[PDB]
Amino acid sequence: GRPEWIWLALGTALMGLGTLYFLVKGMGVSDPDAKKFYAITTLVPAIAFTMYLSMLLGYGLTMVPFGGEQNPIYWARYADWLFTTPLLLLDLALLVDADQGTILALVGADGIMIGTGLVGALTKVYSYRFVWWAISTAAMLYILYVLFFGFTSKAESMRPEVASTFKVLRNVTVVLWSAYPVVWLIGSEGAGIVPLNIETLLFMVLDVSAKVGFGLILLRSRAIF
Amino acid sequence: GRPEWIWLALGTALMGLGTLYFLVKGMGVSDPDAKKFYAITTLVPAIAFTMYLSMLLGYGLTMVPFGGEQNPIYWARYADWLFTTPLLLLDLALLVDADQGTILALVGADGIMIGTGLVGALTKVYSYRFVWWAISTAAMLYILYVLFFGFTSKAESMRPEVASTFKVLRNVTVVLWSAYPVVWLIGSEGAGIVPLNIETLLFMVLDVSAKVGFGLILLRSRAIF
Amino acid sequence: GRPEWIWLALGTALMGLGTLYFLVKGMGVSDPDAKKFYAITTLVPAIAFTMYLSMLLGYGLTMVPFGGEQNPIYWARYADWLFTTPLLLLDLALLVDADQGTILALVGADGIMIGTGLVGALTKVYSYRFVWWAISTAAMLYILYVLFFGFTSKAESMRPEVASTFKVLRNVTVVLWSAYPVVWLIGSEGAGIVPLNIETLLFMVLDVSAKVGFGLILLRSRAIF
Ligand SMILES: *C\C=C(C)/C=C/C=C(C)/C=C/C1=C(C)CCCC1(C)C
Ligand SMILES: *C\C=C(C)/C=C/C=C(C)/C=C/C1=C(C)CCCC1(C)C
Ligand SMILES: *C\C=C(C)/C=C/C=C(C)/C=C/C1=C(C)CCCC1(C)C
Repeated sequence: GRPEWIWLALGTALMGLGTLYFLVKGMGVSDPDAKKFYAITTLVPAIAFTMYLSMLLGYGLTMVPFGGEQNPIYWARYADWLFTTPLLLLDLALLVDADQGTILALVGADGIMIGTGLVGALTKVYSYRFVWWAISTAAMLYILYVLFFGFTSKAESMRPEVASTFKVLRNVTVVLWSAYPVVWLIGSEGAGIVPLNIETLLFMVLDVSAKVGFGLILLRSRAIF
Repeated sequence: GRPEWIWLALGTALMGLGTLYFLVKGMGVSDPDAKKFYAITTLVPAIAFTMYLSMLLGYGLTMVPFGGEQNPIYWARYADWLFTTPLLLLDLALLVDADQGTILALVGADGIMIGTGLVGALTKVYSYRFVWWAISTAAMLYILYVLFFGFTSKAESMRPEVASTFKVLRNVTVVLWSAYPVVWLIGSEGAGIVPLNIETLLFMVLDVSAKVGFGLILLRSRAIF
Repeated sequence: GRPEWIWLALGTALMGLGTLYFLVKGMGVSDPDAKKFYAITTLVPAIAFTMYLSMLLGYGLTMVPFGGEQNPIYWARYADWLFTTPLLLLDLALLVDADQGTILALVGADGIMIGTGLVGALTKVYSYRFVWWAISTAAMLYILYVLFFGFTSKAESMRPEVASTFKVLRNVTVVLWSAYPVVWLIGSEGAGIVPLNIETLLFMVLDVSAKVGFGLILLRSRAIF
């Protein structure tokens, strides 16, 4: 890895600045609900920072042999999404006021979506790498389903400021989230159609949007109170 | 690994079907307690599926050198039991209505039972592999103890449908769970007395029973409401 | 690793005895709050035991090449602190009666402090190992901050036996905790100024104090009721 260094260093900067902003922002917050939202939201980019730094400094990169090649796989991406997506799922669940049962379904389904997708990236048998991608995406579909059809109805029985803020975020996650299994598939980890430099650029845009952008939408609203 | 492939492929099928059944089953459930039970219970085999698939497709298998040999160790078994046994512990705890303190003891003890048992499997010094087995089983004994003597009394102060369903499950876990440290010890991971093909068959029967069977007993009862 | 074996074997003994004491001690406890305190507190050394044993028996030791050398890094230390420090953070939070938001901040910050510090230990580029140490310590400072200025005020609105016991423990963690990034820096994992034998002795004293000592202070008080 070298050409994409710029993308990784750029993602390390943004996530870093993204954490600083939220920390400084939530400093004056007294409301225990809002205070929880800033807690969950600030932690997402903080983790993303460390994981992006590990990729830039070289750590988060590995080499997996599939096909007639040793392929550079950035695993820190999976280590990032493992703790990051569940927290993003909690923001949405606190907002909408979800059941302890549905949250456990989602966190349980999310862990499977990431780990299973990680197994795909490390799989040395090219073909197989696609089975796990299939299992990983099936689980994402299940998540975006209850997040769209379950949470929405759940947000409707709440204050309009909350109801709407959720609508924005709902669309934002459904659209962003479903980009990963598409970027992955065409990127170097799957059916190579796009080079690593681009794949890395693409994931960099989704990560910043999903982690920092989502945070802005949410934290800068009154829906968190 | 090859001869046992049939056992792994059979366990991948059952766990897979086991997840589909519970998902489709709990679909009509409205009760937030039952809905939590289906949440916890459905997730157990789902994880088991992925872990069993990883073993079949080759991933979940490693080679550990102990003795005058490089020994095939299926680690995905430990990765499975790590998230699976705590969830099974939560089903029993929700049912019986346990204290947040005892649950933390059990989950804390369970994590130690699996990780410690994993350390045993990966230990390159043959002798040592038995110390960890001893520490892993001591922790299982501690778990089956409060699960038998602590939870039972706890179930007694509840509706008889719940009290009884717990009794069934209680026996089912105490008996099933204590089979693992026995199968392990005689299997290839320990004092080789049984071949890998059998060890794998045995764990396959315990896993299906513990994950799917237990689920059936529980989900098909009214005790979950 | 060999000369320090005595330190590791001594830490394995103490942690082991430390677990036995608390188990036997909390056996008569009926109070659900105290029962939670013994639950959280007993589990800290139990984990520490297994991790210290893994280091003695050889498992928890790795070799990382940085500089003109292959350096012996005991990673089981990080695997220990990963589950151990969050639990110690929960003791303090239950005692003081903290918000679910602040606890998530602390556990989230703590995980980053350990993992980030682990990345440092495994980093093959000598220089970099210091960036992660910096990120790991920044996160510890953030933790000792709210643990000192946030929790204290929180303890003040409680029974004096609790208020005071917290004061003792507060100082004990702030002082002990800030010794690790200092021992690390001068030890073999960082700017080698002290040999492994000493580094290991030092961490052995902090671990016993933080895990067992802290437990004694806390469990032998009435503040846990
Ligand atoms: C960092 C924030 C978010 C929302 C990241 C989400 C990541 C995913 C939803 C990943 C999805 C994947 C799928 C569906 C299948 C292939 C493997 C992936 C992990 C890339
Ligand atoms: C998947 C469901 C269950 C109930 C699996 C449980 C697994 C165990 C109880 C494992 C026990 C072990 C012991 C006691 C000691 C050796 C190592 C094992 C992990 C096999
Ligand atoms: C086992 C109990 C405690 C309190 C252990 C705590 C460990 C730390 C606070 C570690 C701190 C580190 C820092 C701050 C930076 C370098 C890496 C360390 C993990 C050693």
